[PDB]
Formats: sequence, structure tokens, C-alpha cells
Amino acid sequence: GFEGGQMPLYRRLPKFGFTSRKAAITAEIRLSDLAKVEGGVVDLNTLK
Amino acid sequence: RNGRDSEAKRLGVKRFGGESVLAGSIIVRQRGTKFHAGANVGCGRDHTLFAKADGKVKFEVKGPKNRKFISIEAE
Amino acid sequence: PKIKTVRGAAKRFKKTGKGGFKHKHANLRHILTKKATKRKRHLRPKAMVSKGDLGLVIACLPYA
RNA sequence: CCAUAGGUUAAUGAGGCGAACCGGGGGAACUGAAACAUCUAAGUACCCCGAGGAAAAGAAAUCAACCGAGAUUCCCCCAG
RNA sequence: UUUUGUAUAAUGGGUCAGCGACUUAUAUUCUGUAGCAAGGUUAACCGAAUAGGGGAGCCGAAGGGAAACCGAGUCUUAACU
RNA sequence: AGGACCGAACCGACUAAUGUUGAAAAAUUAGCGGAUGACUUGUGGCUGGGGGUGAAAGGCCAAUCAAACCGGGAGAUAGCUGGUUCUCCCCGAAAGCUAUUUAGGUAGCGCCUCGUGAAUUCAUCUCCGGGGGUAGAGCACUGUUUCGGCAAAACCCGAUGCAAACUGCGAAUACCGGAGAAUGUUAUCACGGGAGACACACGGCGGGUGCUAACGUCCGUC
RNA sequence: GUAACGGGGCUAAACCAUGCACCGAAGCUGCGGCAGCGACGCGUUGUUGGGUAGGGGAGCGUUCUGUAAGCCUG
RNA sequence: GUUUAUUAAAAACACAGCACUGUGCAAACACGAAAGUGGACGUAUACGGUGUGACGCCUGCCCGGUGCCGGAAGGUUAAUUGAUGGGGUUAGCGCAAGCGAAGCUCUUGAUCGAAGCCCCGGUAAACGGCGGCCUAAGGUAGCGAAAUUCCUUGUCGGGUAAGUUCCGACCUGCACGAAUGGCGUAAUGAUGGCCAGGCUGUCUCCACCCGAGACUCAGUGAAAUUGAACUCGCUGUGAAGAUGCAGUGUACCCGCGGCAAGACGGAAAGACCCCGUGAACCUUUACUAUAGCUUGACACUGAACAUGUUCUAACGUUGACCCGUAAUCCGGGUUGCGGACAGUGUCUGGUGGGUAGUUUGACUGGGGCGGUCUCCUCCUAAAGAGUAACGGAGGAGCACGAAGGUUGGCUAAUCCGGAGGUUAGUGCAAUGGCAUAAGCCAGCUUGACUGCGAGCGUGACGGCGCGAGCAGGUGCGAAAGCAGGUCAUAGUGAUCCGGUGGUUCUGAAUGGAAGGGCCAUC
RNA sequence: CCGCGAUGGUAGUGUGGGGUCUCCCCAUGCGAGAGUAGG
Ligand SMILES: [K+]
Ligand SMILES: [K+]
Ligand SMILES: [K+]
Ligand SMILES: [K+]
Ligand SMILES: [K+]
Ligand SMILES: [K+]
Ligand SMILES: [K+]
Ligand SMILES: [K+]
Ligand SMILES: [K+]
Ligand SMILES: [K+]
Ligand SMILES: [K+]
Ligand SMILES: [K+]
Ligand SMILES: [K+]
Ligand SMILES: [K+]
Ligand SMILES: [K+]
Ligand SMILES: [K+]
Ligand SMILES: [K+]
Ligand SMILES: [K+]
Ligand SMILES: [K+]
Ligand SMILES: [K+]
Ligand SMILES: [K+]
Ligand SMILES: [K+]
Ligand SMILES: [K+]
Ligand SMILES: [K+]
Ligand SMILES: [K+]
Ligand SMILES: [Mg+2]
Ligand SMILES: [Mg+2]
Ligand SMILES: [Mg+2]
Ligand SMILES: [Mg+2]
Ligand SMILES: [Mg+2]
Ligand SMILES: [Mg+2]
Ligand SMILES: [Mg+2]
Ligand SMILES: [Mg+2]
Ligand SMILES: [Mg+2]
Ligand SMILES: [Mg+2]
Ligand SMILES: [Mg+2]
Ligand SMILES: [Mg+2]
Ligand SMILES: [Mg+2]
Ligand SMILES: [Mg+2]
Ligand SMILES: [Mg+2]
Ligand SMILES: [Mg+2]
Ligand SMILES: [Mg+2]
Ligand SMILES: [Mg+2]
Ligand SMILES: [Mg+2]
Ligand SMILES: [Mg+2]
Ligand SMILES: [Mg+2]
Ligand SMILES: [Mg+2]
Ligand SMILES: [Mg+2]
Ligand SMILES: [Mg+2]
Ligand SMILES: [Mg+2]
Ligand SMILES: [Mg+2]
Ligand SMILES: [Mg+2]
Ligand SMILES: [Mg+2]
Ligand SMILES: [Mg+2]
Ligand SMILES: [Mg+2]
Ligand SMILES: [Mg+2]
Ligand SMILES: [Mg+2]
Ligand SMILES: [Mg+2]
Ligand SMILES: [Mg+2]
Ligand SMILES: [Mg+2]
Ligand SMILES: [Mg+2]
Ligand SMILES: [Mg+2]
Ligand SMILES: [Mg+2]
Ligand SMILES: [Mg+2]
Ligand SMILES: [Mg+2]
Ligand SMILES: [Mg+2]
Ligand SMILES: [Mg+2]
Ligand SMILES: [Mg+2]
Ligand SMILES: [Mg+2]
Ligand SMILES: [Mg+2]
Ligand SMILES: [Mg+2]
Ligand SMILES: [Mg+2]
Ligand SMILES: [Mg+2]
Ligand SMILES: [Mg+2]
Ligand SMILES: [Mg+2]
Ligand SMILES: [Mg+2]
Ligand SMILES: [Mg+2]
Ligand SMILES: [Mg+2]
Ligand SMILES: [Mg+2]
Ligand SMILES: [Mg+2]
Ligand SMILES: [Mg+2]
Ligand SMILES: [Mg+2]
Ligand SMILES: [Mg+2]
Ligand SMILES: [Mg+2]
Ligand SMILES: [Mg+2]
Ligand SMILES: [Mg+2]
Ligand SMILES: [Mg+2]
Ligand SMILES: [Mg+2]
Ligand SMILES: [Mg+2]
Ligand SMILES: [Mg+2]
Ligand SMILES: [Mg+2]
Ligand SMILES: [Mg+2]
Ligand SMILES: [Mg+2]
Ligand SMILES: [Mg+2]
Ligand SMILES: [Mg+2]
Ligand SMILES: [Mg+2]
Ligand SMILES: [Mg+2]
Ligand SMILES: [Mg+2]
Ligand SMILES: [Mg+2]
Ligand SMILES: [Mg+2]
Ligand SMILES: [Mg+2]
Ligand SMILES: [Mg+2]
Ligand SMILES: [Mg+2]
Ligand SMILES: [Mg+2]
Ligand SMILES: [Mg+2]
Ligand SMILES: [Mg+2]
Ligand SMILES: [Mg+2]
Ligand SMILES: [Mg+2]
Ligand SMILES: [Mg+2]
Ligand SMILES: [Mg+2]
Ligand SMILES: [Mg+2]
Ligand SMILES: [Mg+2]
Repeated sequence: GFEGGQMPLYRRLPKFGFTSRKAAITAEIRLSDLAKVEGGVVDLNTLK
Repeated sequence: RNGRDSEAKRLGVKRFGGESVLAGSIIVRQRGTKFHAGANVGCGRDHTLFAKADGKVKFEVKGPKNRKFISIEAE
Repeated sequence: PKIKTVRGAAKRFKKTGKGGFKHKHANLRHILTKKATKRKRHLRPKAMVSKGDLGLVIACLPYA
């Protein structure tokens, strides 16, 4: 990231946003995953 | 006591006669109306002439003052 | 050992679907009264990192 | 004044050495930051004390998240 | 060797023999190649086992948004031509 | 009597020559100063490194002193200098721009290379459409200039020149776009792997600077 | 130290004009050979091959491990 | 006397003498985290520090600056203390919106508060200063072309045939001057300058001689250096001063004694000079710290009223005596003195080159000094864009709720109603524009709107610019239409950190909150 | 729609070549401005 002493790109641009703790404990399930569970009922525990 | 100058402004003609342009395209950047806006050409706040329609650039000398107008001939 | 992320870069860039990076525009922190609304409006949405700069950003964010 | 300090003798133990590892008492700077002081190097090097075949830690005033786990230690993940 | 440029009166070497400088570890990306393929691969460890077990994990199959969230869309905006 | 006098031992070190791979990492020779004193010398002791000691020269502290020596941190760091080892084949730069406590460093871009993909993509010429304000020219303008006339020597008129920052004119070339053929190993553009380079030199042409001085200096272009 | 034709020398062996000859390079051509790239007949044709930094491609040789209780060697 | 052992012996250091200043003894001061020790088994006729430097005659004026000393009314001011207000949470109260006790909690910071500083004085043998109307005061005595005088070899006198030196004067002191002493001064000096007698191979100008080398023979036997050498002159050429290139001249092969013009000879990775975001040590009113010194609060730390002192019991004792004991340590005891002081710990303000770590820009016809550094206009700039120099010329770091928007109306300079036609005007440089006026006036106004934005320009990038049109809502005008600031091009500052307002976001068990995000803004 | 102008010569200049090289010349291509006849 050193540019010869010019204020580098990752410092001349502003920070933004925050990180969500909820996003880390949220998943997406594809339709192709629904058959992969045992016994035809899809909930968190059967997906796990 | 000298040694100063300003940045060059890249003025002048961007699209010459007969060039096909899209609407919005800048035709000339200038200081004041060295060229004037003809048919299908707008004049911006800094005297930039730009195409208001798709077509070909046309320079022409018209009026009693014999002024250089720029128009777009629609395709 | 594992490469360390440049943590300042991770706070300023996010990787997009085709592997580019989005960033927030400069010039919208302060000294805002003198700036035209048009100029500020155009600085609000996030922008993509340019081709010249991608190499620098990628080096800083090896786990992007 | 009683006494206590002190004195003499006896018994028992210690003392010193040793490469690393271990716990503790102290603790740099070069260096990096393209200068430099916060910061880094690093609780590293080094000095000191003490131990053992290992040491230290250890049996929840611990986590968790409304479900539960169940002392300490070490390894792989979690994750740059 | 260094230089715009060296027979240079710039540098280095008296000669010979021997030694003398892009490595190693881990991470990461790209190329080649091999395996398997919407999957791929296991770590520690167990195992007398280069086997076999171990799928904890990791990467991929979905993105958009600061985020809640929505989702082949999503964000922007009261709302998009 | 005396930090008294002359002068050996003893202690010094003012001058000169020699010596300078020495007889000697400080001496020899001839002269020189002190020589009862703040003298000199033997033996032993004490002061330790940002510390000592110093009638003070940054002097001396083991041939070492503006911070001893030895070991360690330690392979400190070194944008600097040097050096970098067998062979053949293909391609082949740059010494520029921008930014930089930057200027002999470095970063992005330009230029090299390798890979992948893609258009009649690119170049030359011809024809067509364009904008120019340079060369030249000119003097209405903005300044400058001379002569004559006229006349409040103004102004005005005729005649004559001059201009990077003058233009009532204005090329060649160059550049942008369009069309067409021929030619060219895609010569083009994009994306990705790997760079190097960012001290340039002279010569021609157009110029600034300098003295139309410099093998001078600074641009443009070949 | 001649020292302001490279020298000898030159009255052309100087200069101007016109012309035809010749010499002259690693240029071009001829003959033989090697290699890169472009189409494939796995045919031969077109063309290319000066190179520093540097990129790409392909190799030689050295020590050591397997192949090797093999093979060579008094 | 002393000194740079090893290029400086001196005018340097020291010195007796002088002065200032500190110091009452457990002295100041120094070494030491401390105990202690030196000072000193001394006691102000003593001891430390500082400057000056025998002696003689002397030592002037300035206290404004910096220091030191004294003051202590007033201003300012630390820790500490926590008045007051504001917020979070929730028992309740409310049908809901919300409100909201106690407690806990986040924040605010009244009052208290020492030294210091400001302030008022003093002080120059403190650091220092000592004029051409001005100052704190304007240099006295003495001395002066000087260890000081640039101009300068000043000028005059002396000495010499001739004297930039010397001696004596003059004063025009570039830039003397009174204890960082002034002026003198007998004696002293391996001290600096000048002159004379004697003396001479110092010299005119060298000659001869005696010895040690050098030379030859025998024995022993180094060294630095060295790409390779078949290692000439000259004139040219050329990384610009040639044995090696060109042309030409000269030259049989090889030693020995000699000489040093060249081999840019040998020696030492130039010490000068510049450069490196190198080093060291030194300085200071550079920055940041910090030992030390100093201030107060709380602790060790107590008792009687005063809003004064007294007391003893903590504590001190480097007073005396006794014992452990053969002991100037130490401890215990007795006693005197001092006494809640002193002193030490934690906290805290001041002071703090005593000590430490560091910083102290770049460009540049070498560096420094000066100038410059961002932005705008013109020219250089070669008729697209761009284009350098410590090239040539000027500007900006704003202004304006009208000087913006729109509709209607209007047209200048200058000269003498007319002529003239922008030669004026533009909010401000310059260039290109502007009559359909962009110049100028009036009425009505807030489009100097919010969300967006086809497309394009310009940048390595960060960015910057131009923009029809779409949605919402608006102004002007009759309407067409125009309006997303201003004739255009300068009037500017990334990111971080934080502040303020808003907010269908987040909220570390849960509800909240804090903090964070997002939007606006500083 | 927006109030002059030939012909000829001259100046300049792209490309190639040359000289006595601060400036020119030759071959070839392009060819003004001003002015003249005239309108
Ligand atoms: K355009
Ligand atoms: K440090
Ligand atoms: K550095
Ligand atoms: K050089
Ligand atoms: K040299
Ligand atoms: K790799
Ligand atoms: K692979
Ligand atoms: K969309
Ligand atoms: K030291
Ligand atoms: K670069
Ligand atoms: K590339
Ligand atoms: K050139
Ligand atoms: K002496
Ligand atoms: K004072
Ligand atoms: K409350
Ligand atoms: K003087
Ligand atoms: K003094
Ligand atoms: K005196
Ligand atoms: K020769
Ligand atoms: K010689
Ligand atoms: K007592
Ligand atoms: K007390
Ligand atoms: K220069
Ligand atoms: K120079
Ligand atoms: K609208
Ligand atoms: Mg420029
Ligand atoms: Mg300009
Ligand atoms: Mg903001
Ligand atoms: Mg550093
Ligand atoms: Mg044991
Ligand atoms: Mg244990
Ligand atoms: Mg439970
Ligand atoms: Mg050179
Ligand atoms: Mg050569
Ligand atoms: Mg030589
Ligand atoms: Mg050489
Ligand atoms: Mg060198
Ligand atoms: Mg050498
Ligand atoms: Mg997703
Ligand atoms: Mg004597
Ligand atoms: Mg001595
Ligand atoms: Mg002697
Ligand atoms: Mg004597
Ligand atoms: Mg004597
Ligand atoms: Mg000195
Ligand atoms: Mg020594
Ligand atoms: Mg040191
Ligand atoms: Mg280290
Ligand atoms: Mg090293
Ligand atoms: Mg080639
Ligand atoms: Mg810039
Ligand atoms: Mg001209
Ligand atoms: Mg001109
Ligand atoms: Mg074309
Ligand atoms: Mg550079
Ligand atoms: Mg350069
Ligand atoms: Mg240069
Ligand atoms: Mg150049
Ligand atoms: Mg030239
Ligand atoms: Mg040159
Ligand atoms: Mg020249
Ligand atoms: Mg001669
Ligand atoms: Mg031939
Ligand atoms: Mg050939
Ligand atoms: Mg052939
Ligand atoms: Mg060839
Ligand atoms: Mg080749
Ligand atoms: Mg083998
Ligand atoms: Mg003496
Ligand atoms: Mg000496
Ligand atoms: Mg001496
Ligand atoms: Mg004492
Ligand atoms: Mg003195
Ligand atoms: Mg006070
Ligand atoms: Mg006084
Ligand atoms: Mg007087
Ligand atoms: Mg003089
Ligand atoms: Mg004189
Ligand atoms: Mg005289
Ligand atoms: Mg004489
Ligand atoms: Mg003399
Ligand atoms: Mg005199
Ligand atoms: Mg003096
Ligand atoms: Mg003085
Ligand atoms: Mg005085
Ligand atoms: Mg004085
Ligand atoms: Mg004196
Ligand atoms: Mg005197
Ligand atoms: Mg011999
Ligand atoms: Mg020569
Ligand atoms: Mg000889
Ligand atoms: Mg000799
Ligand atoms: Mg030499
Ligand atoms: Mg050197
Ligand atoms: Mg106290
Ligand atoms: Mg200090
Ligand atoms: Mg210091
Ligand atoms: Mg440091
Ligand atoms: Mg430094
Ligand atoms: Mg510099
Ligand atoms: Mg241009
Ligand atoms: Mg041009
Ligand atoms: Mg250029
Ligand atoms: Mg340039
Ligand atoms: Mg410039
Ligand atoms: Mg778009
Ligand atoms: Mg901060
Ligand atoms: Mg919570
Ligand atoms: Mg919680
Ligand atoms: Mg908030
Ligand atoms: Mg003609
Ligand atoms: Mg004409």
C-alpha cells in the first residue's frame, strides 16, 4: 500500500459502516439442501 | 517575481465536423461563446456546447454578425 | 505465518460479486456548506476501485 | 525487681556445583513506524532469587444464553 | 564494474588451487499438471500401519445493503422514466 | 633564610639535523629547562565508564578516548557502494508524466514480455467532412515609429516601418472524423502473470535562456 | 616538432560542368546449412532470426536417493 | 610552577592577593535508592562555590531585559471537596401517548485550596548595556592604527642608501575601556616583534680534507607494488592532458652506475565539498520527558480552649549517663532537649540542559544567503490537447438574500441638442465572451429547490467538471418558456479523531441504555 | 441570406537533397497576405 509518501488510497478514502454480529449467526439455505436432511422436516437442528 | 502559471484547462473542440455523437456529448469547451449553439445543441453554464440529440456535428457561419454556430444534424 | 490484513484497508473497501471493491467517496466529511448539493449528492453512493488502484487494494486485503 | 536481651554447650538441617526446561523479582536498546516522541522491538536480551523430575496450573464467587456445559494442562480449528 | 559516454590517465583483480551470494518455513494469488466435481478436501488425533479411520473445519455452489433485512435480485428514493 | 643563584646525578623536553619499509609504533646526536621543591623516586593502596581523575589540553584511564575494553542483544539498520558462478533459442524497453520530508528512493500511469479473448480493430495512401490563428503578412485594434500636411504641438489626414504577451488577414503541415482499395505473421483494443525504468547523450528542425557563447541549459518533435 | 591536405607528393593528383567505366559494406544476389513464426498438406511454401535492463522458451553438467543383491571393474 | 604521553610549552592553566556569594554545624556542599562517608575530630579569623589574578594608581554611568534577594495586599492557579443542574434505569400513574418517587448510575462542577506566575521593591567585582529626537543609561578615568584599525604600507617623527616589520607620536577608536578588570610596573621568561657589537661557509661561491655509507668481491638475504605487456618521440584524435588510436619521425640485442620530467607513480574506499529523511558528542528562553529542589492535601498524627498558645504520649535527637561489652557500630534502659513540628510514603502545582531521547523540509546551473512551494489569467507553446527553466508579465485564499431567479423596460465611452457607435460596462487579474445583451433599471420573488440522471469532458489515482431528461414541490410570466445560484475560467484542504441535530439501522443473557452505523452539518 | 476581387509574381511551407549553415539554395508538392486589373 506504500505509494512513495503520497497519502495512500486506503488512508485518503473514508472508513464506512459497522459489522453486524447477527449476520455471523444467520445462514442461507438453497432448495438443493432441502433433500439432504434426514427425514423430510427442515429446521435448524436437522440442517445442523 | 515571476514563476507562476495556472493548470491548462483542456479547452477546444472535442468533436469535429461530421462526427457522430450521442446526446449529452460535449462538442466544444470554451471561454464565452466563441462558438454558438445551433440546432440540437445546448449551452452549459461554463459555455460548453453539448449535443441534445444523437446525430452528426455541423459547424456553420450564420447571422448578421457572421457567427460560428454548432448544430447536430439528427441521424 | 498467515498474512496479516491491513486493517485500515478492511475498514474502507468491500469486495463485490465479480471481485471488484466498493469504497466510500472522499470529500463528504466536512467543509460541506461551500460544496454544491449536486457535487455532494454524487459523492453519496459507493464507487468501484479503479483499475490502477486494484493491485494496491488486493495486496492490502489478501483475505477479501 | 521478676524478667528479657545476651552467653556457653548439645542435637538436627543448610551451604557449593550443574546444559536445557520451569516459577518468580527486576528489565534494555538497536530496530520498525521509510524522520520521530505515542506505539514497536518486548516483557525479548540480560541480571537476580527459588525449585523439580518436570515445573506451573487446577476442582468455578467459570462460561453460557433462558438451551445447556461442568477443575487444570496440551494439540487442531474458530481467525488474521 | 559504473556510466550519456571508458583504450581510458575512472573502479577492481600479483597468479594458482580450494571455498564464496536469490535460500528455508509458513501464508496468499496466478500459471501448468493430476484427481474428483456441484461439489472438493480433511486438521489435530486414533491407527504397528505412507493404509484405514477422523469432515471439527475450510473453500465453492448468491447476491445486494452501513445495517435490520430482502433475495435472482437488492440498494438508492416518497417513487423510479 | 630562599617555590634564591651556577651546575652533575635525578626529573624534564625549547631548537636543529638524522631517522621516517627506523636501531626505536616517538628515538639518537649536538645544544636546551628545573635541579631543597607547588621537587623527584621505590613498594603497596584507593577512585570504574556518562563513570573516574584532570595547576583544564577534551588531557589521561594498559601502544585504544567528544564516552575504555571484553562478551552479549547481533545476521542492529544500511532508500548507499561492491559482488552475484553453466548453455542455446524468441521477443525486447526506459531514462517520461503525475505524486512524494521527494529529488541518485518509491508508487500509479506510459514504454517491454508472456497468456487469453475480440471487432475490417490498427497503420500507410486517395478522396470527403471539420476546427483552427502558428509561418508569412498587415497596421483597423492594443502599443511603438519617422516624415509631411493641418491645427486646437494634441486631434485628424497622407506617406514609412516595428511586436512573444497586436490581428479588420492567413498558409504549409499536424490533428479529429468518414469512405474506399492494396499491403502488413493482429501490426489494434481489453483483461490477466512477470518486469525493468523514472541520471539520458549527441545530431537535424521549431523555440525559451545564455552572448542566435559553450561538447552550456531548459522544452517540443524526428 | 614539420604540425591548419592523414603522409608522400600534386599545377592537377585543384576547382566548375558534362559523361561513361571501375573500386567499395557483415547492404543486395548466388551456393550450402541451422532455427523461430504464419496456414496444414505432420507437405512444403511465405517470412523472420543485432541486442542492455528485462520477460518467455528449451537444455548441459555436478553431488546425493530409488531403479541396483542389477550392471561395469585387479 | 603546570599543560595537549606521540606535530601546540604559550600570551593558555595555576598562583599569592582581591571581591562577591553561600554556609550556625546533624553547616552549606559532594559521593550514595539507603545506611552512611567526605566537608572536619574543622566551627564564620571556618568551610564551599564563583569571578579576577603580585604590586602601584584605580575601578565611572545604567536595575529597562535575564537572574538572584526581599515583599505579600490584590489577580490567576493543583490535588482535594462535590453544591447545583442535566441524563439512563423503573416502583407506579396512564385505556394509549407519555409522565415518573426511591435506589443505583452517567455527566455537570458551586464552594475550599499552597507555592509559582502576574504584581511591588532591591541588587551590576550578577548575566549584561553604556546614542543620533531617542534611551534603562548614553563610554567617565586611563589608553588608542593596539595580540583590537577594515579602509591601510593612515599621517608625522626616528632608525636604514633604501624599513608593508620596529620605536615615538597624532586620534579619523570600521569594531578600546575599567575585577569575562583599565592603565602602569622593578624582577623573571627554551615567550612574540625590532635594532646593534662580536662572530662566522648562512651567503657571494664554493674548494680541499678525515671518517660512515654509496661502488666491487664473498656469505646471508627483505619490502611496498603488480590485469597482461613484444612497455620510443612528435603532432593530432579521443570519457576532453596517450608507450598502446591516426599520421609521421626515430630506433641493432642486453646490462651497470647515476637523475627524478612522465607512467594523472606507490601509500590511505578524500579529511575539503555535497548528498543520506546516516552517527556521535556539545549548546540553548527548540520539543518532549525526567533525577533533584520546592508547594499543598491525606497518612504515620495525639490531648485541653482559642476564632491563641500550652501539654506529652507518637516521632526526632549526630546531648548525658548505664548495660549487653575487652566496642566513638548497634540495640536496650535511664534522663535531658525538641515535639505533633520535623521527617518519610502516596497524590499534587511549580521549577528543572542537572540528565535523557529526539527534531531542526525540499527546490537550487555546487551548497549557503535570497527567492520559491497551492490555486487563477496571458505569453513562451511550433494554427487540436499537452508541453520545461531560479523564463516574461499579472492576480486569488473572496464578495453578493441581491450583486440570485423570472418578466418587462433600457443602452454606453468621449468630444463639440448633435456627432460617434461600445472606443463603455462587467463586484475584483488576465484572456475569451456578452446588444437576443451576460451591461443596466424596476416589479414580483427564493430554482442559491430535494431525490435522480442518458451521455460526455478531464485526470496515474484520490478526484474535478459539463449535462439534456425523469419524479416531487416551487417562483416569475398572459403564455411559450425559463430558473438545480452569479458572463465563464481563482476564492481552496484528503483521511483520522471528535462535536451538534436527525434517524423503519445496530444494541455482547433479556428489556432498555451506552457506544457504533446511516443522513445532514461543524 | 448577412456589407468584393482575379491573373501573374512574391512570402511562407510538407518531403527529399545541398551550401559559404545566426541564414539560404535546389527538386517536387501545397501556396498566401498586401497590391493591381476589374466588380
Ligand atoms: K464529447
Ligand atoms: K525506540
Ligand atoms: K526508516
Ligand atoms: K562516474
Ligand atoms: K581515482
Ligand atoms: K505459490
Ligand atoms: K491447481
Ligand atoms: K436494478
Ligand atoms: K562509556
Ligand atoms: K513509477
Ligand atoms: K502486462
Ligand atoms: K532535440
Ligand atoms: K616552556
Ligand atoms: K533587574
Ligand atoms: K432516578
Ligand atoms: K577594535
Ligand atoms: K566575570
Ligand atoms: K590591577
Ligand atoms: K602511431
Ligand atoms: K620520475
Ligand atoms: K527521649
Ligand atoms: K509533621
Ligand atoms: K538549474
Ligand atoms: K555551474
Ligand atoms: K421540475
Ligand atoms: Mg505549464
Ligand atoms: Mg493558461
Ligand atoms: Mg458526516
Ligand atoms: Mg524509524
Ligand atoms: Mg530432584
Ligand atoms: Mg505442582
Ligand atoms: Mg439451569
Ligand atoms: Mg561522469
Ligand atoms: Mg572507445
Ligand atoms: Mg597506462
Ligand atoms: Mg584502468
Ligand atoms: Mg568507486
Ligand atoms: Mg588494484
Ligand atoms: Mg450474501
Ligand atoms: Mg632554585
Ligand atoms: Mg610532561
Ligand atoms: Mg639530549
Ligand atoms: Mg633559572
Ligand atoms: Mg641549575
Ligand atoms: Mg578545544
Ligand atoms: Mg593510551
Ligand atoms: Mg555514546
Ligand atoms: Mg535484535
Ligand atoms: Mg551486519
Ligand atoms: Mg528483435
Ligand atoms: Mg498536482
Ligand atoms: Mg511573424
Ligand atoms: Mg503573433
Ligand atoms: Mg484518417
Ligand atoms: Mg527520480
Ligand atoms: Mg529525470
Ligand atoms: Mg536532467
Ligand atoms: Mg531531455
Ligand atoms: Mg537548436
Ligand atoms: Mg548538453
Ligand atoms: Mg548548443
Ligand atoms: Mg615551430
Ligand atoms: Mg562483401
Ligand atoms: Mg544479409
Ligand atoms: Mg538459402
Ligand atoms: Mg538481421
Ligand atoms: Mg536475438
Ligand atoms: Mg545411485
Ligand atoms: Mg618557568
Ligand atoms: Mg604534543
Ligand atoms: Mg613540543
Ligand atoms: Mg557529619
Ligand atoms: Mg584571567
Ligand atoms: Mg499564593
Ligand atoms: Mg546599584
Ligand atoms: Mg576621555
Ligand atoms: Mg592591517
Ligand atoms: Mg603603519
Ligand atoms: Mg613612516
Ligand atoms: Mg637589516
Ligand atoms: Mg629584517
Ligand atoms: Mg606604535
Ligand atoms: Mg577587552
Ligand atoms: Mg568590551
Ligand atoms: Mg564596573
Ligand atoms: Mg567587567
Ligand atoms: Mg588581566
Ligand atoms: Mg598596558
Ligand atoms: Mg653481495
Ligand atoms: Mg596528446
Ligand atoms: Mg638503470
Ligand atoms: Mg634521487
Ligand atoms: Mg596516486
Ligand atoms: Mg569515498
Ligand atoms: Mg510535611
Ligand atoms: Mg533541563
Ligand atoms: Mg541534549
Ligand atoms: Mg532511537
Ligand atoms: Mg538526529
Ligand atoms: Mg537541498
Ligand atoms: Mg495548443
Ligand atoms: Mg501544434
Ligand atoms: Mg513531454
Ligand atoms: Mg518535461
Ligand atoms: Mg514552468
Ligand atoms: Mg451512465
Ligand atoms: Mg487520537
Ligand atoms: Mg442487551
Ligand atoms: Mg450485558
Ligand atoms: Mg448516534
Ligand atoms: Mg496567386
Ligand atoms: Mg489574395
